[PDB]
Amino acid sequence: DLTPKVQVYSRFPASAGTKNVLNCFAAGFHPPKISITLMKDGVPMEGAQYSDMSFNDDWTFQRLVHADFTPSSGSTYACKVEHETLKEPQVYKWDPEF
Amino acid sequence: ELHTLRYISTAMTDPGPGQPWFVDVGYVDGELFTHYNSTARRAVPRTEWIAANTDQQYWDSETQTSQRSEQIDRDGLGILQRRYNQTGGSHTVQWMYGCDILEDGTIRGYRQYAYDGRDFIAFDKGTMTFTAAVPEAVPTKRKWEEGDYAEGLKQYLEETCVEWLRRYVEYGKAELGRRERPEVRVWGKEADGILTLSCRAHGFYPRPIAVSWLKDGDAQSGGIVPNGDGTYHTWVTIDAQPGDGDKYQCRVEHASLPQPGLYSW
Amino acid sequence: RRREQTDY
Repeated sequence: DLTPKVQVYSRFPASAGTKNVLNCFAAGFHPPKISITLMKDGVPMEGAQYSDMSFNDDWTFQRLVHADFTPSSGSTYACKVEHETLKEPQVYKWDPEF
Repeated sequence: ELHTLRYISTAMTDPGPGQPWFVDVGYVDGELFTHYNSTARRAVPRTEWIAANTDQQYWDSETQTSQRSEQIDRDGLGILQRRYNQTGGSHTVQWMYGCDILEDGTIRGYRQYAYDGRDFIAFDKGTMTFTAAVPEAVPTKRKWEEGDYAEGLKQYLEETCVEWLRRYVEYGKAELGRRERPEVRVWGKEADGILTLSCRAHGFYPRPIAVSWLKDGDAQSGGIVPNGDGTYHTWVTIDAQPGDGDKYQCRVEHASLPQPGLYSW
Repeated sequence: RRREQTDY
């Protein structure tokens, strides 16, 4: 299985109104072409940065996407991943854990 | 005491719209410190400590090596597609090489290749042999076994690579030797009559860490994943019976922590 | 420092 394994997480344990960075990490996938977009309420977040294409000892590819954000209560944050191995674009929700 | 220098390169027929088809990066002790791609066509620094301790001629030379490597992989993608009787589609060449200084003073060096994500050819410097994983790699092995290539590669892996790794860890000693303490959060969720306890370590450095769930003194780990800033993240969950939340403690072992931390839900 | 590869 060469599908992206995806994890969404913030740089710092989150709190409402506190500056943070939202991270989406996809790994274990092949081929390298992939779309990874950070979302806020179904809408692309601004200011995303993308790691340059890299790969693991087992040859599978990985990429980190991150963007500064200040988490709002009542907003939903997520990462949308599109890859050849997937039958749909896949949305991974961030759990704010507050 | 263990140090590593690792370079990787990717050559793609299908990198995606507006994406560079050739990308290489270098890592010292797992920290990304240089990068090149076929769009900018420059090898560039990626840490403060490499930029401060190198000069224009260093980056011109690294840029020359990457540009030459780019051209050989441009040729190689076509050579291999023809060897494989392929006429289009998504194909990738990858390679990685470098050296390790082990805690005992011994040295490891390696260089290996993959085509379409599976082993293609690999070099054993101690015996000066190549292992061809597939028949399409045998004509390559035949070339690489002749000429100056293999002796020069062995010398690079055992001498040049190690010498540079020693320079880099000296340049970066402050940043590479630092410790950053993880901020730990424990979080719980109940679904389908099962309590899922999550323990997350935010922003630790160096990379090695151990996070585990203890019950009264079957865990799933996302592994160690990177933050944007040179620190790391890990999450570890465990499935418990509802109401048993008080029985579990998250234990965090890290170099920055004189004693392991123990966290409740 | 990087090391170039040779023709396939």
